Amino acid sequence: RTVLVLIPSLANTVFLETLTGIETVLDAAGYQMLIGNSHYDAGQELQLLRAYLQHRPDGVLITGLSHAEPFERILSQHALPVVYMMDLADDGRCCVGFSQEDAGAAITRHLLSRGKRRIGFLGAQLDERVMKRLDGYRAALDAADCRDAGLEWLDPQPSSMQMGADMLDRALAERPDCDALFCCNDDLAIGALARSQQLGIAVPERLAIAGFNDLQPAAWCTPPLTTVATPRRDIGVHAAKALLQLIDGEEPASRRADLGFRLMLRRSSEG
Repeated sequence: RTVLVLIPSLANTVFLETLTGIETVLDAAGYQMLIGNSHYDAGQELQLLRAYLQHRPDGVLITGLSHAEPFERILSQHALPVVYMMDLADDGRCCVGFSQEDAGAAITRHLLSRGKRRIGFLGAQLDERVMKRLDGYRAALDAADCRDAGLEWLDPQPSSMQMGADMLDRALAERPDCDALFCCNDDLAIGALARSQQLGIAVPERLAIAGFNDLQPAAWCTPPLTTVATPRRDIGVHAAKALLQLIDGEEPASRRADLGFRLMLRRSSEG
């Protein structure tokens, strides 16, 4: 009857599409969805699994591949079926996701294609997927001999639009020559874009801006925001479908489902 879903955040909206997809599958099969919000903390992720034990979940949907030490032990000791989301494991674990790195290299290559050569990176939160995003951006820049530590900005606090505007201020003061920003999440990109307009900066002519995820507000910016559509809803759908089968001792369609991504190319980079 019940499945536990563990996600690192509610506020940033990234995983709302994902909850909605799971529910579509769980409701159709009569399961109840329980939600654990770990706030990107492995300690609380643990405390949530422990605490949610008393609810007798039949299976668990887990975000990400990195987890606290005893985490995996509890899952096996209780023989709990699990599907992992957002990433791709290379060790048998059942998972649905896509290549964070390919995504990051792809959006970066798009910026290069637009004639930009001093492309910065805006990082916030700094979880595992953000850094994979970073690896792609770096690998794209290395191929073009355009890499520069002076154009990467990684800040540990949680993302927000205010923070996107603040990071923009810092980047353009340090490096007024920066001609594009790839932001690790749309909230940051949205803030940096609104701030850039406020500062009278021509976008994309002087500065192109791209985000990540294609959260709802991205298409509805002025100018519309270039970003990477990640299949967050389809990840929840596929992850649920596959866990249900695992609960019924069956073989899911795939043990490692790469749903890819699309580049959403808009005026904020294409003019």
